[PDB]
Amino acid sequence: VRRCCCVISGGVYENLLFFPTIQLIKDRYPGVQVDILTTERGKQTYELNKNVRWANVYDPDDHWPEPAEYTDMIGLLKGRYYDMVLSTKLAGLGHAAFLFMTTARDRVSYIYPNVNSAGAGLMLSETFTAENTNLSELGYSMYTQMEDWLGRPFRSVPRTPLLPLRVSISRKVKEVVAAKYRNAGAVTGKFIVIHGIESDSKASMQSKGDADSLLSLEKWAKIIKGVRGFKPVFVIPHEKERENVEDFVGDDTSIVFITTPGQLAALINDSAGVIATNTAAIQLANARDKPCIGLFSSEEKGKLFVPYAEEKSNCVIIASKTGKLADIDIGTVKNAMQVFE
Amino acid sequence: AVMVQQIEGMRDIITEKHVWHLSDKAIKNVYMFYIMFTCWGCLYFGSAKDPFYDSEEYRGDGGDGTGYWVYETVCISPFLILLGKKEKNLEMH
Amino acid sequence: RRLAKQTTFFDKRIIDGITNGVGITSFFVGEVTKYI
Amino acid sequence: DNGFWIDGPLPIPPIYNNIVNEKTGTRTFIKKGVYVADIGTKGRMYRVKKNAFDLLAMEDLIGPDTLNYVKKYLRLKSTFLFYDFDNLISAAASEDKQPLTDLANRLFDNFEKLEDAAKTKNLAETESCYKDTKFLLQEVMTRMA
Amino acid sequence: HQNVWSWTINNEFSFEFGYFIDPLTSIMSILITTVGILVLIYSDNYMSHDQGYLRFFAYMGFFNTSMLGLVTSSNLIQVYFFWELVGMCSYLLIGFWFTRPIAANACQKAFVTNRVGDFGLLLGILGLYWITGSFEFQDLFEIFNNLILNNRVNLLFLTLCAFLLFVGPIAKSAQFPLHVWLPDAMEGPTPISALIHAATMVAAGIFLVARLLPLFIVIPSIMYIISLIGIITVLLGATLALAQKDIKRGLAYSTMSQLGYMMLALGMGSYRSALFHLITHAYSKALLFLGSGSIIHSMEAIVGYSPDKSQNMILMGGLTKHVPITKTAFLIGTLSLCGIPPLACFWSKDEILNDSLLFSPIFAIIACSTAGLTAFYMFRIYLLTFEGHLNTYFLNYSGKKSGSFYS
Amino acid sequence: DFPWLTIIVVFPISAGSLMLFLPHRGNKVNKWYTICICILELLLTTYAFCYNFKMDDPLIQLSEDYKWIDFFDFYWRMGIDGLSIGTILLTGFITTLATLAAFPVTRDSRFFHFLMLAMYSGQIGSFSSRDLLLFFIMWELELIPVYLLLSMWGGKKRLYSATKFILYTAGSSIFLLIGVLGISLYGSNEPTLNLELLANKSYPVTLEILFYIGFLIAFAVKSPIIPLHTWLPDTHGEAHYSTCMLLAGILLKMGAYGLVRINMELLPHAHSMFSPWLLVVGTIQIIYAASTSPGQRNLKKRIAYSSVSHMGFIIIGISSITDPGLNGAILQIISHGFIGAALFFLAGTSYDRIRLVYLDEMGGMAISIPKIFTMFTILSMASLALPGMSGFIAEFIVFFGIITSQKYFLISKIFIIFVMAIGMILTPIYLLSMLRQMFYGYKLINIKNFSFFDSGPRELFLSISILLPIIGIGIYPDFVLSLASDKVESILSNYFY
Amino acid sequence: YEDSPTPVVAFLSVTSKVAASASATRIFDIPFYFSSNEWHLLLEILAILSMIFGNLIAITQTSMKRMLAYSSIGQIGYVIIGIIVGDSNGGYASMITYMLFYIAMNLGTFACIILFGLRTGTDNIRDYAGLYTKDPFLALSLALCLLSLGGLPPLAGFFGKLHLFWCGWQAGLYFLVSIGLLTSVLSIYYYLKIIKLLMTGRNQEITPHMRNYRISPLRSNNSIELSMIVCVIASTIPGISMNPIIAIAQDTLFSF
Amino acid sequence: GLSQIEPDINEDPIGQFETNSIEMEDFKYGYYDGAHTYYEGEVQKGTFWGAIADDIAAVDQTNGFQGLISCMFLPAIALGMYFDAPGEYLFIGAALFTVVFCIIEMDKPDQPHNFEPQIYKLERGARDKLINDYNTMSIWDFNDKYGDVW
Repeated sequence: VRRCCCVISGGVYENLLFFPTIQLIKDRYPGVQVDILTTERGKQTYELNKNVRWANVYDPDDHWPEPAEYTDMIGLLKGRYYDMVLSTKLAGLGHAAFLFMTTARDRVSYIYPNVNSAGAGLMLSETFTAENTNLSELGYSMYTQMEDWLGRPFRSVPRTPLLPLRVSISRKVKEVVAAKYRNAGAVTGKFIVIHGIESDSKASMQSKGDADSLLSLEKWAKIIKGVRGFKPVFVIPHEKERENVEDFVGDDTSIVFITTPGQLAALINDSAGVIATNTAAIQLANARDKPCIGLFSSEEKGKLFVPYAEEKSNCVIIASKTGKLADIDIGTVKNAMQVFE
Repeated sequence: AVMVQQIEGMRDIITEKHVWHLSDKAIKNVYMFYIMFTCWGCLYFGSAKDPFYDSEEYRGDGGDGTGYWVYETVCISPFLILLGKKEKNLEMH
Repeated sequence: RRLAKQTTFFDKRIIDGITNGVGITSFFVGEVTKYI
Repeated sequence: DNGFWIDGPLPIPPIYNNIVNEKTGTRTFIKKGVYVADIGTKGRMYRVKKNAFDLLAMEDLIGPDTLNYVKKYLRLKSTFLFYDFDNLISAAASEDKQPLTDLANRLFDNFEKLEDAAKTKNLAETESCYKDTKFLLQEVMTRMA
Repeated sequence: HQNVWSWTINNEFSFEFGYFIDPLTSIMSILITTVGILVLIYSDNYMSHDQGYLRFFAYMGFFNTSMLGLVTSSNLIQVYFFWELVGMCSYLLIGFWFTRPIAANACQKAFVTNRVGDFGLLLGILGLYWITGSFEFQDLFEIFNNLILNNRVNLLFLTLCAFLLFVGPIAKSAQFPLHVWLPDAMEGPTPISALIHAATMVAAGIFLVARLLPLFIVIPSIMYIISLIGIITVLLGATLALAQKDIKRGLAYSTMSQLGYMMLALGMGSYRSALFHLITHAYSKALLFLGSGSIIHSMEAIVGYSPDKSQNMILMGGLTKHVPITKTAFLIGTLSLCGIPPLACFWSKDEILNDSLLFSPIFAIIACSTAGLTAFYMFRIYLLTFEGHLNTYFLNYSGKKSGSFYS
Repeated sequence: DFPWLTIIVVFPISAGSLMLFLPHRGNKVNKWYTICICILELLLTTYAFCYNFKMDDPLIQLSEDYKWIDFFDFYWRMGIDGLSIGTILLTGFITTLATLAAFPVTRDSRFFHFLMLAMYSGQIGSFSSRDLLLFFIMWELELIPVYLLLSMWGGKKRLYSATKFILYTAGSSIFLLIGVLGISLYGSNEPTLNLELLANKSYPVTLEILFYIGFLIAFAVKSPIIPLHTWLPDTHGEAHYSTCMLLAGILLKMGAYGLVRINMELLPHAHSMFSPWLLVVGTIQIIYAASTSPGQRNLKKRIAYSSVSHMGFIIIGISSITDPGLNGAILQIISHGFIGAALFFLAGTSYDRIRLVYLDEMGGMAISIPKIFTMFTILSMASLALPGMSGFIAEFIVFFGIITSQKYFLISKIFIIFVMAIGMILTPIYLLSMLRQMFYGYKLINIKNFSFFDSGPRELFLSISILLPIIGIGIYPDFVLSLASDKVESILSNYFY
Repeated sequence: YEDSPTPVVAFLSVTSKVAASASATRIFDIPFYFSSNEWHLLLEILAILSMIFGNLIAITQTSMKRMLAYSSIGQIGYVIIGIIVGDSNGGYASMITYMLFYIAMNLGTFACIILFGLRTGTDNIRDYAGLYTKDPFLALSLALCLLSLGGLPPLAGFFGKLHLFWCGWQAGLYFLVSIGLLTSVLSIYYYLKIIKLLMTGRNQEITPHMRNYRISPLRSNNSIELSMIVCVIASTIPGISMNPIIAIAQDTLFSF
Repeated sequence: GLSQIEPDINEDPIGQFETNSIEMEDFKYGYYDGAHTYYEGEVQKGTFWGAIADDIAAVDQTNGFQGLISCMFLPAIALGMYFDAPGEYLFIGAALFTVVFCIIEMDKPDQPHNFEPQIYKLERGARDKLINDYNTMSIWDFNDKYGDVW
């Protein structure tokens, strides 16, 4: 192939985890101008990719889009003259016809376990039935079918990981986030980012399959009282959380307002510690070798979203003993003291 | 031109009725002068210091004169920073 | 305001939908009869 | 004839047995479609006065390169006068009927000659017909008042 | 005098733009010009500390142009013309201070409401052209003496035509259906409170109804409709001005209740007393608005610049001790509305209630009751503005004041 | 005497054809060359008009015919009616101001200004032709140049809107071609194409109705009649200002021209059959398009559906079988040519300054750009059918044509007047909502760091020079009615008997 | 027409279809004027299906010679409307002048496709993005030939389709002419789909098979350019100058 | 705008109909709307002729000759009527006016805002089309960044 789309869905987190798949694609065929037809807040991840070409905004899960917009995007994908679709939108006919109207050589999608996925095999060269119908709930990997078929042993090795989630920031986002925490009282090497705050905001970057993923504030007040201050910067998803956090944990506690995942990875890259819950920030911390802890609401969910905690040897995983995101708040402080210094 | 109107209700009316119309030729004349004003204004105000479409605010960022220079700018300069990021990773950043 | 939103719904979805669907159907029958 | 939008020929209203036409044809200032209202006989008597004063006070309109607006104003106001005299003679008192319809005939032939004078862009014939049509318009106003 | 010229001569239009000099023209012309000159003398200093100065006077002069053309109008075409231009000038004056968004909502609501009246004036003058074929103020007066006696015209069409013709004056004179544009007009200037109402523009509807009374006494049911709309809005305009915190909104509802008095007089068939009450209200409440704006510009030095501070009638308190000529002017104005015979205006309201009680017993004692309510809220306004302590520099209330007096 | 309309029409194409290569690789030379050609063409139009166009004779003036193909009997029939010279002057004026506003384009301005001149010739060729088939020649010769402008210049999803426009207009111009094939072949003995010869035929109703539908579905997309108007919020709303001010100024009004030219004097009886339905469709059109306009978050699409709303008065005045109806329709053609041209111009300049498309954002900007604000406000008043402006007297003469109709009775007329008069309530709603969104208000972040440039003198001349004939017609409406009332009398002579 | 070379694609498609329409008149009017009802019905079925399906496949192909082959199918389906009409009610002269137009505006298209392949080597349609910036002459020639094949301005192919649809409408073949018009619009779509590419260009939609165009490494002032500009002029002016061509084509009445 | 980084999505799409303006709680009156600014004593004179000529001189690209002919063009038509009725002479004169204006608007400065946005890289003053007729500096292909530094 030379031109390849991606009709990925979900938001920040699902499109973030697709970066080893894109690196797999460019590792498979030498020069590919990969495109992305994602939802909003999916484009914002694609500063961190150094591989791709357009990265539009479409919201593929709309299911009754604007017919002007729908016809325009069908014709746009026709005018870009692709060779491979790689949907992972998890839909069948109706959307298989959408991938079929693109003049594509290799129509690839995901397919429901249910019925809304019949008649799709007619219009797809790969079927790739998935699980749970809530595809982010499958965990970190989510694409082992698509990873194992893209690059089957036909001439050489698959090479299905290449040190998965190598995100990369540029100098411009580094300078603007440097100004954003330099407005706070942080030093460019010695601070700790969080990105876990109980909120009602779509900049939380969580998942589609996780519900109770974001930790509270008075629980967080206990966590931030139990921990020594290594300048913990606080990453709010919206400005209405600023005064709320300053009411709970204090006025001296620095708050950095970040809603962009590229800005969030730039804030990771200057940090020295990460106390993220199950958001994009765990994977961004595992990118560029930052020591994370990775809070979760379940040990099993933590294994599904981090299967590589034994590999990086810094992301010492902590979850809740029950479900419902209520952990011990003690031993996590202990190994936060252990690994961050 | 004087007409005395007798209406039983209020009072008598002394209507004037100066019926007139801009001469047929004068409509062509006002068209002639307005096409002259259009001519003069097109030439002179095209020969003017046009303060918005000269500066680095418009011509600097994009500014080809279309309506999509903003959209191709914010759709290509992220591809420019992705290209610069790949070329940065090509020398191991 | 509700009438305006309902009326632009009827416009963009189901009378612009018919006109866009003519071209959608021509694309679809072209892609099918290409691969038949 | 389904109530709303009578359709097809789109007729003009006829003449109720009156000799108010030219008799070598009907009349040459008939504007095709105008809304004369069914007010009443005193209403038509007053609107004869009003439009007769309009064609009376057509003074400041007459001039060179203006004859077409003279012709359009004449056709309009004389079509109003035509339907109003048609209703007045159509509701006449059988002894006022004949002198007023003879008055209307000798007014309308004067309108025909003035319309032909203003139609051929000839100003001298326009004014030479406008003199005694000003006489006859004063005559019909002081009859209707 | 009906000095008409020609405007379009192509077909059945034969349109005119002439100038109809009745005594109503004289009353309306002096009513526009005197109030406009005094509001311009006022507005030289009202806007003297405003960055927006000359466009306000462009709107003022173009409004005076439009309203004087409205009152010197020989046909419903020109009434319609300058009517909609007056509505545009109302939009421009209310959304003069365009940077504040509550004035944006105010001017949009104002122009849309004026267009709901414009709607009715349109299909009302078209209905009159279908019933008459006139498009002139001359011939309507001599056709409506015998038009209802005909068999082709319907009485239902005439009464619905006259009601739609009355929908316009509902929007201008802020009558009960279309009244919600008037109290939002406060967010613009105080001179436009003195000129959009208590003046020319709410007198546009009064001018229109009193000009068309020779074709409103003829249609039988429309007179009762005008009486009904007036008697509904006089209880609305009275009860609204009872509990207003704002000075300008309270005087606006007072203006709306007096305009309801004018429409109640126009529903009496009173050709004389309606116009005289129009004159005395338009010279009284205009004085009241200029006194209110003098109160406001005096309060600007106390509270800074804010309408919830410098227009709030509650914390005005007392200004007799400070601004005496404003007190005397505002007091003569509020006694001109309270009905004091020797040194104020009472004979207008005397003629109103005298023409009211010999008409129908339902409409009369409630009109006198609203007159008592009108005296009540106007004296409430006068006491909350000028009589008592200041309510803002009062040592029981302001803590910065107690910190400042005791050095 | 002189080949007047031929040297009118062929001069912008043949004079823009001297941009073959012309090695001047900025926009200066071809920019000033094309504004020179457009001024010369406008002066040619005025010189043919003021000195050789008799405004009294309701017949074919500046008549001219050539031979082109003997088999079709296809001539180069040129000639102006009273209903045509208003549109020709509107064409020359608005397209000359369009290429004036098209100065700061610099992407591929050679090909741009060449297709500007190609449209500027093809439109006058459409209005000036006294032939059916040459009207179709120029009806599709106005299609590919404004496609190439629409797609390569201006708009976010301009590719979709450009292809939608070209396919929609082609798939209706094939019905126009069906109509001209029908009239030319099965019109009468001796198959001809001259409209001087053709407007005097029998055409029985089972053939005239089929002809009328074959032209009504053609013209119903171009004057946007609400079963067929989907092309317009994309075509106008996703174009830049200089192409859209002629797309809305003069390109929208052909078809409505053709509904007067072809569907009213060539086919009178089936127009009398279907104008009862076109009246109801125009009344639904005004309310429908005026209600779709507050539903548009986009700025420019509100003006597009505003244009659809004001075309309803043209459809109604055409369907009003009256001199005031048809004359108000011609007046609304010229008036809303100015109105739509100036509004889409100011919307394009407002997008160039503010760089914000929708109206949930782009709050109070009137303190930032007060010249654009005052011109856009006054032209909104011109759009409001508010007096001292031509749209007022246009819609009021349309109302007067309704109320003085011999076709319709009172049962219809009350409903028609009521539905149309709701439209002049709905039009303030979206126009003042646009004004209070993009101009009224105050944003705290916008104080001194941006300090946006105001309207320059060029764009301000554009806005004032469109505003002045609107005012000059809104105070003296005989700048339109007097050049066409004789011809409208000649039209309605065929209807009232 | 993928792997077979573009000059013989041109020559064989155009010459095959003109000689096959020659035979399709010749062995169908003289020995088959008795079974002309079923003859017209079979040609009407094949014509309507050809006009629909050639122009409806040619939308959705990323190749250039394949969708040209389908456009040739659609234009031969236009020629069959001239085959079905007799000599009388609109002759075969329209079919003749449309074949003249078809040769003239199709060999120019294939001349441009040959020059994209004598300078690049590829035939992929997505390589066309950026031809206007590199070679405005070849882009102008190809765009004008495609607009002649579609027929928006007064070029040759518009008047050829007009003469065809005229003769079909005069013979009463309404359901031929209407389908020919709808598929003419459908041809206009994929033609202006091509003209999007060879006019625009955005510095990465251009292909590395396009950016290194190299007009200057060329043999000489070639005869490809001469015949190409002759085909461009023969796609432009004979629509304007059609009356001598119709005058020389109507005098073929001996076909019987 | 520019947005070298990707912008923050508005989490609160304030309303489909109401404006993007601040509410009355945060609206400082007088200093925002200008209704209580303009304390005079800081404004300047130049009364109505020292500020018309200031504005005309602010926005103008015209020399002595072109510009004098522009100022005398419209009185030459205002004297085309009321002084004579020449006929075609006005149209021929305005045609030659536009022809000589377009020839004058083949200006010696070429002003790089007249050029493509692809021209804007750096050092564009050393680009001299202003003096070099038949330039032949093949840079307008716009497909690869040319170093034209010679």
